[PDB]
Amino acid sequence: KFYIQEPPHGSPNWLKVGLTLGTSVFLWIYLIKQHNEDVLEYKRRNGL
Amino acid sequence: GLLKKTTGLVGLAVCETPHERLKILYTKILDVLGHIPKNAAYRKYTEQITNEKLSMVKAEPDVKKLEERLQGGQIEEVILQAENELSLARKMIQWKPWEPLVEEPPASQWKWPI
Amino acid sequence: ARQWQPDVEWAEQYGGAVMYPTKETAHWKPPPWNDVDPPKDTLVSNLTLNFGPQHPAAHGVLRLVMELSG
Amino acid sequence: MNLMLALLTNFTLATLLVIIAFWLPQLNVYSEKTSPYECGFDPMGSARLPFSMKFFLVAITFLLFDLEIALLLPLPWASQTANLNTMLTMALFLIILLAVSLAYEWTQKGLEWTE
Amino acid sequence: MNPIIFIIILLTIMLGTIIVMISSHWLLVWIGFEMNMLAIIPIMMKNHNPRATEASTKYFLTQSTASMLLMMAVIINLMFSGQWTVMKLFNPMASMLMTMALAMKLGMAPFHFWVPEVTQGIPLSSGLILLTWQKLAPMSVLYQIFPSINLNLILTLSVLSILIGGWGGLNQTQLRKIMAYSSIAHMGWMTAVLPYNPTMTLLNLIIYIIMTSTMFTMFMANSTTTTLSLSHTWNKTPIMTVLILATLLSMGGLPPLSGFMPKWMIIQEMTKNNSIILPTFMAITALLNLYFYMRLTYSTTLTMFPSTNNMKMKWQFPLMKKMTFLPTMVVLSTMMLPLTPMLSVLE
Amino acid sequence: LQYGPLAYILGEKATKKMTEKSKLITVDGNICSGKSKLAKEIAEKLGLKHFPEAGIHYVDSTTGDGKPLPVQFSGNCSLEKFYDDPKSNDGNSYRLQAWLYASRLLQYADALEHLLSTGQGVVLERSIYSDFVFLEAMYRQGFIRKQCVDHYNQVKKVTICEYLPPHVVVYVDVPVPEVQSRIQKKGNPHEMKITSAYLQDIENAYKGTFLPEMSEKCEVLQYSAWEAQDAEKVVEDIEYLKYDKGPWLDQNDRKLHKLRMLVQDKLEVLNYTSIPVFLPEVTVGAHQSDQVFQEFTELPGRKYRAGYNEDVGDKWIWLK
Ligand SMILES: CCCCCCCCCCCCCCCCCC(=O)OC[C@H](COP(=O)(O)OCCN)OC(=O)CCCCCCCCCCCCCCCCC
Ligand SMILES: CCCCCCCCCCCCO[C@@H]1O[C@H](CO)[C@@H](O[C@H]2O[C@H](CO)[C@@H](O)[C@H](O)[C@H]2O)[C@H](O)[C@H]1O
Ligand SMILES: CCCCCCCCCCCCO[C@@H]1O[C@H](CO)[C@@H](O[C@H]2O[C@H](CO)[C@@H](O)[C@H](O)[C@H]2O)[C@H](O)[C@H]1O
Ligand SMILES: Nc1nc2c(ncn2[C@@H]2O[C@H](COP(=O)(O)OP(=O)(O)OP(=O)(O)O)[C@@H](O)[C@H]2O)c(=O)[nH]1
Ligand SMILES: [Mg+2]
Repeated sequence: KFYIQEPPHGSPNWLKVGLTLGTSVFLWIYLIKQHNEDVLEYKRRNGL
Repeated sequence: GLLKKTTGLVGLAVCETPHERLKILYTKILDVLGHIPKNAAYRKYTEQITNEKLSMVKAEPDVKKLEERLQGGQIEEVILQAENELSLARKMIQWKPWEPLVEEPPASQWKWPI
Repeated sequence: ARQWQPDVEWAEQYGGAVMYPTKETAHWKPPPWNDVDPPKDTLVSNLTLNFGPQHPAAHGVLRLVMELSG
Repeated sequence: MNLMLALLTNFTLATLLVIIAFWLPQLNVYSEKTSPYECGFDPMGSARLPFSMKFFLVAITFLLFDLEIALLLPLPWASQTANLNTMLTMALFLIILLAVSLAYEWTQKGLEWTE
Repeated sequence: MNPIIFIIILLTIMLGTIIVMISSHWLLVWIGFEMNMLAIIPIMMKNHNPRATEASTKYFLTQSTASMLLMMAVIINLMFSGQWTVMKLFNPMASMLMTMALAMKLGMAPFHFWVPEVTQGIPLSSGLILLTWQKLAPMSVLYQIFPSINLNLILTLSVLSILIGGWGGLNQTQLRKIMAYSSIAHMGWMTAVLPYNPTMTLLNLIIYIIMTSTMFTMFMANSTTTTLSLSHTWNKTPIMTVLILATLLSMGGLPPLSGFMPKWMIIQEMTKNNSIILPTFMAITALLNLYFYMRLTYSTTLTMFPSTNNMKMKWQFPLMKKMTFLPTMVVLSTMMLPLTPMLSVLE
Repeated sequence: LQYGPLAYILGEKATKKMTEKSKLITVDGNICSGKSKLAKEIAEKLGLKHFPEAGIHYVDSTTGDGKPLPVQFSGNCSLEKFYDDPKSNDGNSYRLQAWLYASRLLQYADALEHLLSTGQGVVLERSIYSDFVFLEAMYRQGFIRKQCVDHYNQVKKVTICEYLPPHVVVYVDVPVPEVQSRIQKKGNPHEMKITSAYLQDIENAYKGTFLPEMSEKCEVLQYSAWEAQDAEKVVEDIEYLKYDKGPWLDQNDRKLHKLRMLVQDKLEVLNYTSIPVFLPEVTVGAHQSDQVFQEFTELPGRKYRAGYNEDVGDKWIWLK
């Protein structure tokens, strides 16, 4: 139950949580712009 | 009085709190002497000289003045002697030299010249 | 009848030094639990030297028997 | 040739002196005379017994330091290079790393002899 | 060992491997090998007990001898070619000496005797470095000189490694000796396909490293080094036993697990070269590896061996080992067969 | 920042926190010798952390809600059952002794962690170093087999090597006839069945094996019953000690970093308490083991790692 020693993970580590969410979001943006700019290069090069 | 830097004797460290250390050791000696019979000359003599040394420690708060009164060298030498006396008192309980002479010597054991 | 599970006799099949005993491995023991073998009981021997009597630093008649390590 | 002649003469003279030393003097050989010396009393054990080295760690470090000189001895020739910018950087780099290795062993008590 | 010293030494081990892999000059390749051996011995000796001392000495003697033969090959190559470039060797005697030198460095049979003993004598973390990272540098050199390697010599080592690795594992109860013999067997597959398609040597190497890294990481997690010590895992961490089972079956090459891929791809390459008898022999002999993987799954996951009373005290404490990358490696160790065509990236 | 190599690299080194009040004191003596009362006084006067002697439920107090767990989660080892039938067939005698040693080993690690992490000294009542006295008395009385004694030595041989002995060993030396009297006054019915031979085996183990060994590497203080009465006298002796021997003088930062890395990971500490040596006394089969283990995880706040149990009020689990 209520712990005699406070757990190491009793409270969220808000710094990791902020970074972890920021990394996931950052990569998704980078992947979408990267993908969207690969299509235009592919379309431009092949006459599309 | 400012604390010493050296006792002058090699291997004898300077004591930071001599008054308290002496009171502890003199009290312990008096405690150990309580287990020796009241009639033993070791108890009566050691208690007497112990109580005189303890009375000095309680009445002279200056280490320089106290050393002059105790006449036992540097106050760290006095602490060492107190420790030696306490060691002796415990040994004397086992030995019990207040008992009567264990054995007379032969007739002429100490006669000189022959 | 409840499901059989390995007992001590079964488990000890896997606790030896080897799975298949042979005469050449009869003297093998399992290694130490924590990988530490006992230090040797062997005593390292110190060099014993006569320092004097016939020696400039012995005053001519001191036989100083020294045990040296280096 | 000259060098080989010079070396042969040097060690030929030394050998001749040893030969003379061994065959000129009158000899009187017996067991007590040739027994091992140890201040008048018999040796206690063999002189071939192990003799502990207290400076063993310095001795190994000497092997590594003793090869720094081979890398540094070409420096007088390297100073004649056109590319002095690269030289001086690399020469100073080697000596500093040698100095750092010495400092590390020093600060970690590697130069203290074992008791 | 000061933590900073451990990192610098650990970075030097990687540096030597990287120097071998990026070097175009035989001298720098040899230097990279020496740098690697210099930095790994202190990791082997980390715990300073007689067994670790024995392992480090046996390792040093083996690796030093290989370096001598390797450098001898380089100088012979220099005599008969006047150049130092890392590539095919111009003298068949130089090819034999280098091939044997690399075989000792890998621990291939019959130069295998040191692998079981060194692995058993050192901690699990050190054994992980020895059986995974230390394979990269010698394999990368073999990947460049293979056009001049004698076919009979390289295939002879591969066949012997698979047999000796397979038979050696059957008698082991220590997990570090099981991983050593398993490593010897897997090295045989890598070099067997080397003359035909070097890409499948890289594929087998990577997949072997992922699966070996996972097994060592799970052994470290529960601090188990024997078959019986591992048999208690079910009573503390049930999940771990299931991961050990899946990883072990994958190491045995059972479809549809990732470990089947390198064996599958290597058989394809060998048959394309009308090599039928050898892949058939290899695949069957690898059943020896599966047999002593299946024993471990029996004592670990599919049955329950007896425990001890003191085990109850461990129920109250959580695992605190890092277990770095373990969730990712085990997924890669098991669920990659659907992605097999991705092997073309190695081309 | 959980302690590790990085925290050490950043300046969390033991030498920065120790003093001359950072000592590890152990109080020893036979049964009913006044250990626990003396131990509390020493800690109060010196400002040290007091550790009540480790019992069957010591590990319980350091985890969960701190309450004792049902005895099935300890193998049903029973101290009272040991005193009533010391020769029971189910191996209670050694199962208790093996469990108690592992409890002391866990406590010793917890004490060392507190000493190294905070620099505050601690006081213990017995320890892994003196637990063997009951092992010796049990065997000499025929309460355990010779096989059990060898098992105990194996576990101790691979566990006690990784630690440092206490700075100071206090020993309250009470004669056996006095203990037999004090046990009567105490009122514990089971404890009153202790025989004199057993107590004389504990005294013999102590005075003959423990104290000589501790003398060679620890400051050993011994006291009578009457001296032990006044903890002020005992504290005075401790405060004027020399500390000129033992391995604590040879410790440096990197060595204590390695020690701290061990004692903070409790599973690593307890690793060899469960070596697969199948004694009948301590062995348990899968069906019993599996059944109790499933019960253990059903206990409140025990199914998940501490901080991840909703049934005991832990929150933000989807962000942890
Ligand atoms: C899709 C393409 C890829 C195709 C390849 C195949 C994909 C599968 C690869 C699997 C990869 C490994 C991951 C497996 C996850 C297993 C999860 C599981 O079985 O439950 C764990 C359970 C834990 O038990 P519990 O105590 O309740 O919880 C503690 C953990 N919090 O554990 C237990 O309690 C069980 C203990 C008894 C052991 C039972 C052993 C027999 C059943 C094992 C089933 C899994 C077999 C995996 C082997 C590969 C199968 C293909
Ligand atoms: C832990 C690693 C430690 C690494 C430490 C490395 C220390 C190296 C310090 C720099 C040493 C050389 O420093 C550099 O020397 C060359 C001379 O050779 C100088 O160069 C100067 O002289 C050269 C020729 O002599 C001219 O061509 C050039 O026009 C002029 O700039 C540079 O102005 C100076 O910056
Ligand atoms: C680029 C070349 C020139 C640069 C100099 C390179 C060499 C530097 C040598 C190391 C200097 C610092 O490292 C050295 O560490 C030891 C720790 O044992 C220090 O302290 C020690 O040194 C001296 C002599 O041994 C002892 O009297 C002292 O008791 C001890 O504490 C030294 O005072 C310090 O000099
Ligand atoms: N078999 C066994 N019994 C133990 C052990 N430690 C304690 N006990 C028993 O647990 C009870 C309490 O131990 P003690 O502290 O020595 O007895 P006590 O009444 O508290 O006497 P004090 O020293 O004054 O505290 C006693 O019955 C001991 O015999 C042990 O390691 N093994
Ligand atoms: Mg008590």
